[PDB]
Amino acid sequence: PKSMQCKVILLDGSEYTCDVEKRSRGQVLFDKVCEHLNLLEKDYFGLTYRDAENQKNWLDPAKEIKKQVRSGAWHFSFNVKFYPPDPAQLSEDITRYYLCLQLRDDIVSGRLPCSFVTLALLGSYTVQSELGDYDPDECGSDYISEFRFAPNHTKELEDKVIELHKSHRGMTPAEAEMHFLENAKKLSMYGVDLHHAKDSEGVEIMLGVCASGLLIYRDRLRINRFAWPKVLKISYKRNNFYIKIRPGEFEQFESTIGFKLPNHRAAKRLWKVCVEHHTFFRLL
Ligand SMILES: Cc1ccc(CS(N)(=O)=O)cc1F
Repeated sequence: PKSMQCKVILLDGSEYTCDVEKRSRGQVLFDKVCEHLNLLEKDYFGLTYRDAENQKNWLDPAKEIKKQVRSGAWHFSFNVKFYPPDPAQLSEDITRYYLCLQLRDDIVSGRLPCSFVTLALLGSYTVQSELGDYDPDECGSDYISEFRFAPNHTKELEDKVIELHKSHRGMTPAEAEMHFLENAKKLSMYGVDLHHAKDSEGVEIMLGVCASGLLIYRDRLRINRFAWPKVLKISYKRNNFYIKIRPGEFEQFESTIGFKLPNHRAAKRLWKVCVEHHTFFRLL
């Protein structure tokens, strides 16, 4: 049996290395990573890899790893795939912990936009979880945390994290993580996967995929929302992605909305994440 070495970037930034038989399906590697992480609520999560364009792709657990990575390195990341709309309802604290680590990267990266006060509040719960009770000894008027909290760090943000951290005395890591999630879950881009596209007139839009449905972000005043029940059918053809929407009270037949993606691969990727999130929705 010939085995391929796999390297997985974990959500704490560390690297897990293991071997799988070269013809292994994704699920084999994923099971090894989740056992390493002591994770039981596995189906919220998945592995990604980067292709030659350095675009992220979900490793399909049902398909051979080699038919997905193809010419690329067997290098993966462990990530949240399905963001729980209600993290309080997860059965295990360790699940909420990994979701916190993913969200911290969502924030620092700018994928999850956040007001100054939300950045500071989330940062304060992370510090409480990571270091425990506020200690003046390792925090002078000039203090700067090791923790990355935001896409752009300022002294004013560091000071506000410390002010809020003082208020959390006696909070355990599980409690601070639950508070972090109660706040993060409310953010307008929580669990939203954004895809670049053009509408049928060639105007640049963003399509967002999430547990509740599909968003068409046209401009700040114009954001079309289609809850999953309103979506009859999804499809891709060449560089085009189509959604069929149930007729409204003033409609006789369904409507079709068409979108132009950059390339055939970007259309197929969008279709697959839509199908997957639609199934997640049907499980809620
Ligand atoms: C798709 C999907 C199914 C089930 C669960 C719950 S679990 N098995 O992780 O505890 C999460 C999911 F995201």
